[PDB]
Amino acid sequence: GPLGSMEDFVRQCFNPMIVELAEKAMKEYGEDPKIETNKFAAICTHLEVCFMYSDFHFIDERGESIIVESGDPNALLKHRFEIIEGRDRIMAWTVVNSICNTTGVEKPKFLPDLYDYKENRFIEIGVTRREVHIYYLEKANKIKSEKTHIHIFSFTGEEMATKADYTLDEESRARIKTRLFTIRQEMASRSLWDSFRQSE
Ligand SMILES: O=c1[nH]c2cc(-c3ccc(F)cc3)ccc2cc1O
Ligand SMILES: [Mn+2]
Ligand SMILES: [Mn+2]
Repeated sequence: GPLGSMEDFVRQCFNPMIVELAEKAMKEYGEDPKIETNKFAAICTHLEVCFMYSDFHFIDERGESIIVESGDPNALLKHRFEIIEGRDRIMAWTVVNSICNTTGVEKPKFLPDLYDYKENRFIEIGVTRREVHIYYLEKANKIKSEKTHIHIFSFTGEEMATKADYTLDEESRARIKTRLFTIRQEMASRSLWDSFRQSE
């Protein structure tokens, strides 16, 4: 039917915290969310995936990996992931250096998205409107010598991850995929999707 505004969609369908972090990210790099609107939506989408990836995952009081969906994360539990994406450059490198100097893991060349304290590795999260294998390769090309694990989601439910190691259980990955499908369906109802797919 009528064509919506991608700005309206972003502000309506993403949490304000996410929108704000994305606006700040874009300003930091000199890009205007009112102009690069498809990019704004992609940035919000990727941030949300990063948050959803780490949601509910802890390392227990005996120090192994568990899921707690209660809003009461009893205080002896360690969050399983450190989130790097969404931080400004200075803070992001501060966090990365701290992890590296601590855990002994090697320092990445570019900022990754997450650190996994269970698997003891950085993770790069991809979100793509294209074939996952193509985007996997591109990401890998920048990471090169790689201790950094890559995990790619598409909007159609396909995934590709380093060494066929998917890190998370099926239910967690299913939440992310359901959210991506919902984003695509909603863009489509506002006639925003075609343009957004093509602009990656
Ligand atoms: O980890 C990722 N980070 C990204 C960051 C951007 C980005 C591009 C321009 C900006 F002004 C701000 C952010 C665009 C795309 C990505 C894709 C990623 O996987
Ligand atoms: Mn990133
Ligand atoms: Mn990423």
